[PDB]
Amino acid sequence: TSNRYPAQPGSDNRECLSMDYKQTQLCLIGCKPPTGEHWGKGVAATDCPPLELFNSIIEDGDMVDTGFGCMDFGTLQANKSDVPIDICNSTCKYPDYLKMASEPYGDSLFFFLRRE
Amino acid sequence: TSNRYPAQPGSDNRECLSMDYKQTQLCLIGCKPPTGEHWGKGVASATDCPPLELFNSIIEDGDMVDTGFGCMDFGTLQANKSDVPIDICNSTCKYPDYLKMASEPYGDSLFFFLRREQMFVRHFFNRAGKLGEAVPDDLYIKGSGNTAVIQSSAFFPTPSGSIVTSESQLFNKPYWLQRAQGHNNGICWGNQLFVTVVDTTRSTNMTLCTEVTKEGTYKNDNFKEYVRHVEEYDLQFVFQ
Amino acid sequence: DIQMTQSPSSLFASLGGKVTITCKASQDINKYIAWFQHKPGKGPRLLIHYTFTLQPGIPSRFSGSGSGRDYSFSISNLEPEDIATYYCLQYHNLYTFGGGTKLEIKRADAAPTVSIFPPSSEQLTSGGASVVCFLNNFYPKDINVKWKIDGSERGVLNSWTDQDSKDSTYSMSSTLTLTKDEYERHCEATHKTSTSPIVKSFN
Amino acid sequence: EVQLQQSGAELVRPGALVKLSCKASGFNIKDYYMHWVKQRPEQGLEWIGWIDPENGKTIYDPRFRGKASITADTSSNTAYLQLSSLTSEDAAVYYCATSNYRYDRSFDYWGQGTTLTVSAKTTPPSVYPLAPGCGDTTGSSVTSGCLVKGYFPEPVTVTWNSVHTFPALLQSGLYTMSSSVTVPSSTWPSQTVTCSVAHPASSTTVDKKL
Repeated sequence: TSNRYPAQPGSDNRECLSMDYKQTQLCLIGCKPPTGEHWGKGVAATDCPPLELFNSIIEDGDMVDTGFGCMDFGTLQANKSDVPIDICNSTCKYPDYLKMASEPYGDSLFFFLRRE
Repeated sequence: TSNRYPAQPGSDNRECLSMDYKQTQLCLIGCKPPTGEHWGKGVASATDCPPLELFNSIIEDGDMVDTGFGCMDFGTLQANKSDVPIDICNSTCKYPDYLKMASEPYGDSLFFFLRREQMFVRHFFNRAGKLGEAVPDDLYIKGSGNTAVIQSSAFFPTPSGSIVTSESQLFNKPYWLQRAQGHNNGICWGNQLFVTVVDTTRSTNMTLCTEVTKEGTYKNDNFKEYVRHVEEYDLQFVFQ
Repeated sequence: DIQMTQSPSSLFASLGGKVTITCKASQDINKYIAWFQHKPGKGPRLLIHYTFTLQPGIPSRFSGSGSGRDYSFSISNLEPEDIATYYCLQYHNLYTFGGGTKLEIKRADAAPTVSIFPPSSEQLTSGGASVVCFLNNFYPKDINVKWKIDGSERGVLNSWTDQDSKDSTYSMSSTLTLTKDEYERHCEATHKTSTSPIVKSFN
Repeated sequence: EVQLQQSGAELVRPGALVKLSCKASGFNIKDYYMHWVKQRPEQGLEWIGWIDPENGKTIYDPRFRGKASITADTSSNTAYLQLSSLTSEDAAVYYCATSNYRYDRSFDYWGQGTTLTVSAKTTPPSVYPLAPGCGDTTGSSVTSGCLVKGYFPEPVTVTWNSVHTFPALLQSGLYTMSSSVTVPSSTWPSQTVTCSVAHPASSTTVDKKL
């Protein structure tokens, strides 16, 4: 609503904030572990890090996307302060539904439900 | 939104606040008293965080239902008596152990049941006092100057339970116990019955006010304020 | 936590000269230091923030510099309106002011214009008697006034003004308080300006 | 035009409570920080505290946490500085100042100041004229004076008609202030020269003709 001029931060203007994440329900059943997708640091007029879409096996304990995207916050956000602490040094993974559905034998997704 | 640095706490920064709890409707019918679950202080074994144990107990008339802060023993797990409102701060909130009552062999607990819970986060606050488990160093870059002393990351949310409507009511409508999912198809052994009900959709608290001294002008000290709550039930049964 | 050591506590230089104030902090303040100008009866006026950033309207003759724990603040081409007390201030962690520095403008030649005043008839009616000697427009501020009722009786009251911005001179008043003053009374002013004390008197 | 009007000349006996005011005009108090700074006589500036009027944040130096209850009401656009159990050391000059978090320049604007004195008596002043006797001149200059003696507390305004007004000196529980005008022999005694002395704490307005 209001963010008038002038304005320029100092050297440390971080604040102690909290939030509630995106709501996600899902269940995947199969005889093969599921395949998830996440954005990581890939391999020049900008110093922006190159983005690459990585596939990986979703392991028990991996963080799901929270509304900040499915990315490697540990490698793509170096300041460790852009997202809350439970994902700031973790990788958020989203199920690659298209890849798991397009595999020939269909061993990954016998059945699945999702509500985001 | 805004909680900038630095922070200078006191020794007593508690505030007089209120909230509306998570909305919960449920009814359980059976020939056995219901079984509820709640987290309490167990025995085990390091950090000084109290060990948590999942307890089962018979849900008695008058026990508190979960309000959005979980089903736990606030009297033993929150020693300061100030982290949750006074109506649960020295009580135990119980949640029905639906899994245990459904997996029992004879199925005497749950002939039939309905449930509708809803809540959302209204506000975001943090706790005062010593943070027992500090944030590890690999999750943040240390600050300096005003940001030299880290603020408490012991967050806690306030529930709300949105809105109540007649369309979402579970009561004042007949239930026909035709075929139960358990092995007991509505047989009332022992010639007794157990009806468990939770209904937060009628939780209005009436305000009462008495006049101690009558004067031509309003004075706060001339009145006493009271809070009362009522519940009206009318159980109807058809037996075969 | 953070202390500010400001040196020196006073300064003096001729008009058009340059002065410099130094502030050393007890720890690193990350260039977050400010410099203020405080005149008597007024509020402080922010001159510089962030070590070497001038405020709008501040003449370029004011300047600052430094880093870490060491900082400085210079005023070139001194002018009569610069007579004030300057403070440094760190705002990296809370706030802590320096000790302050009283700046004075160096002039010369100024000798006091001494004038003597007997107690009025109204104070003699009230029951008292205050002889007043005015020493106007002199330099430097250090001066000695010696009251002698013949031969030399010696309740004096001395009051020095600040350094006027118009003329870089000082002024002081000496009041000798007595009661039932029946012996005829008459002050001497010893100053750097003369070889003998300038004496004004009355009979 | 940013302004910070501030209360002035508050004298309270030791040891009671005092609440100083400082309401601004030209900007909203809710937007910026409200700071308080102290200055004891013949001493430097000591930062007292700061308050965010948007939510009642309080930040003090650990010295002043005891007897400095600072507040601010956004409706009145005013900031308050309350001091409890006043002592002889507590008497000083107090300033309010404006700070900005989004543009961290320390202390944007300062108030004109508040003088706090602590004692147990109040008294009106007395004015005595100062004129020469036989008088030298030889046609050049004549000096006239005005002596305000015995009053409490500060301040006292002395207006004439290059005049020097000396700072008031305190002794024996009283004050004494002088003022000297210099005008040529063409004005005295032709043009009347009236010394106007005013003391607000006692509603005193004394005019003295020389």
